[PDB]
Amino acid sequence: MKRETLNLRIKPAERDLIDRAAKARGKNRTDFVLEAARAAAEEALIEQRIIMADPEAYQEFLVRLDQTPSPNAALRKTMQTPAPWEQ
Amino acid sequence: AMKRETLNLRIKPAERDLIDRAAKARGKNRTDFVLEAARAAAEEALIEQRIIMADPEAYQEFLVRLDQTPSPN
Amino acid sequence: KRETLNLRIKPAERDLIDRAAKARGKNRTDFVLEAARAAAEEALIEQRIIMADPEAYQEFLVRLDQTPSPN
Amino acid sequence: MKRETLNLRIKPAERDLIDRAAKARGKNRTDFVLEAARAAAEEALIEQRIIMADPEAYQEFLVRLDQTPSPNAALRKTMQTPAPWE
Amino acid sequence: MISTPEPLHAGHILTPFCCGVDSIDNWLKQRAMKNQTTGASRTFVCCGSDSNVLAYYSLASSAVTTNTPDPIPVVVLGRLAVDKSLHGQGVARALVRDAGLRVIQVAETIGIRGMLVHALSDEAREFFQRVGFVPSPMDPMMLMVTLGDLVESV
Amino acid sequence: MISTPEPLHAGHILTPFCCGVDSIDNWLKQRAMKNQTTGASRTFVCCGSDSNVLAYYSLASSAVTTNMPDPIPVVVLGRLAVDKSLHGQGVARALVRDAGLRVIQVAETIGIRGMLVHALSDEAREFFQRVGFVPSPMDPMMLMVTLGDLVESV
Ligand SMILES: CC(=O)SCCNC(=O)CCNC(=O)[C@H](O)C(C)(C)COP(=O)(O)OP(=O)(O)OC[C@H]1O[C@@H](n2cnc3c(N)ncnc32)[C@H](O)[C@@H]1OP(=O)(O)O
Ligand SMILES: CC(=O)SCCNC(=O)CCNC(=O)[C@H](O)C(C)(C)COP(=O)(O)OP(=O)(O)OC[C@H]1O[C@@H](n2cnc3c(N)ncnc32)[C@H](O)[C@@H]1OP(=O)(O)O
Ligand SMILES: [Cl-]
Repeated sequence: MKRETLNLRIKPAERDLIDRAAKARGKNRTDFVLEAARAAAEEALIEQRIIMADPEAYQEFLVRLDQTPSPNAALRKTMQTPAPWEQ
Repeated sequence: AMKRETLNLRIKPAERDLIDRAAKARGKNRTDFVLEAARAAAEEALIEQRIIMADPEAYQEFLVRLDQTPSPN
Repeated sequence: KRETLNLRIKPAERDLIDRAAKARGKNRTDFVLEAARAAAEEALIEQRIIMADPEAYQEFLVRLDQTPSPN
Repeated sequence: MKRETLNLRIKPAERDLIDRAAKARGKNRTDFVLEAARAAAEEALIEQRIIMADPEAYQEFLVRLDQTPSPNAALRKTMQTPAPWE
Repeated sequence: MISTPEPLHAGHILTPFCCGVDSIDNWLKQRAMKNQTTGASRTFVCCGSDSNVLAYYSLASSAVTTNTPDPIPVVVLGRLAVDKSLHGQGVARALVRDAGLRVIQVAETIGIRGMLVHALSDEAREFFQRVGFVPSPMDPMMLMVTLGDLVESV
Repeated sequence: MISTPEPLHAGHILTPFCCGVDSIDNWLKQRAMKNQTTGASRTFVCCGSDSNVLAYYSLASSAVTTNMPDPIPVVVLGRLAVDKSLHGQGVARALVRDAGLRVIQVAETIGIRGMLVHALSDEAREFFQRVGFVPSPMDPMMLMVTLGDLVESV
């Protein structure tokens, strides 16, 4: 659809191992690689124990943490709306 | 110059952007992030086929027997 | 133009890393730096959140599981 | 038994993160990096679920697997020596 | 009818869970129980009539710091998903509230200063903005609520 | 007196274990119980008077392949170590025998054809050769015993 080509430099032995694994899974080569990359990417992002900030971003972060508490309308609705399981 | 050997992916830009964020977080280039993820998934897929999914019942017996005390003769 | 980290390494230690890098399809430099990065993140989260106060950390874990009651 | 220099191309931000972690552990920079690499290397080697052989090495491996059973003296002594737990 | 969020255990039935994002369905079925036992993250589930998970989210402790100071402890809201059967009915928003109340009740123990979430798509960012998260200065796809805003929001 | 090798569980005391290789001591204390529960590997321990581990080894299922022929199932002998208190007395050799007898009793379930071990140093290679392992054609630091040699050895 709105798809770009990504051309990745790969050793032929590494390509052949992926083709064997895709075959074993009954998957197309592209789906095997993209599903593996998607799963690894969400894991890499979610499980960051240390989140590194550029110095300017870090001080703004600190400013927001210390700021006078002013919870937006959306957050107020989220935290005050009883859950479906509270009855 | 020797040849550069390529694996060609059609990727939705939102999927590419998620990999770039994950690679950044890991201090890896985009290529290495994708190839290392594919290598790890490929080894997993191949060991699971040959040893678990060729016979799931044989695999469970393997696990059971591995814990039992070895008693020669 | 190239920034270096300088290691004195016993050849037997270097040979073990080359075998491990080979097994992973990584170059030697990437294997060592990725291992150091992962260990560094672990060392820093363990200091600030567990080892600053181990007893506070266990209470954190206890309280996290308890059912939230706003009222 | 002698010491070799390894000079590794590193982004300064990556070097500074290692220095912070070494500091936190009361470790020298070199020990923090080498201990992390040693631990990761043993894990990488032991946890290999699929071990890939060069084709010539692979067929020799299969030849040895199929060969007439010929256990060496060391293996015979290992398997026939009763354990300290009797 | 959907149970109160409780910690995931081995008695919970995962196989039928479908939120419409394969990778998030797969993580529950393949990685969640392993994460729960190793203590990498803490996963909370809602169940229906037969101990079947209809919804889940994960929390983990993390810290923010700057380049070249003590890192700032945060709770990271990880994966969050609702069975398609329950979409459009405030369940996900109620899971975010559940997470927010956990963050409040634990915050003082190790000095949590807020809750972060990594938006994995423009859809997720829109959803997270829609229930009260705001973009962080670090990254527009990393959203946040301060502990101050959370406490005052109740 | 040293107990029969049994599967590692949470009741085993790990902290005092010292074999003289830091990384191998650390793995027992930091990673072994997590591995045991996730099923990454199976760890077996000998204990002394007070449920203190005096010795351990791990086994895991693996496969050898080339290039697409069917990979050969093998058992990998992982880390193996003895408390320094017990060195030079046949304990490690007895652990290798214990491993070999496990490999024999499980081999026909999934067609294990041998046992491999990755020598992590020249010292470990010497030790593994000294109890009957031989260099593989794949790697001189990757040693093996065939199931045939094992069965004939008993
Ligand atoms: C990114 C991470 O780390 S977690 C990943 C979470 N995102 C996913 O893609 C998971 C798959 N999807 C799902 O399971 C669900 O559709 C969710 C979690 C996105 C939403 O679940 P629902 O229970 O339908 O949301 P809920 O009914 O509580 O709606 C609350 C608000 O979110 C909005 N919302 C619901 N779905 C979406 C969506 N797909 N995109 C944007 N906003 C949404 C609602 O319109 C509502 O806003 P409003 O009150 O201003 O109208
Ligand atoms: C590579 C891996 O998977 S882990 C690496 C191996 N383990 C380690 O390095 C951990 C630290 N070391 C140890 O725990 C122990 O010293 C071990 C495991 C190497 C050996 O423990 P021990 O119980 O002393 O061995 P044991 O008494 O059973 O001796 C068996 C044989 O090995 C020999 N041996 C013992 N220690 C060593 C050694 N360090 N190097 C070489 N050969 C050795 C013995 O001489 C004997 O052979 P022999 O019949 O010719 O006399
Ligand atoms: Cl090709």
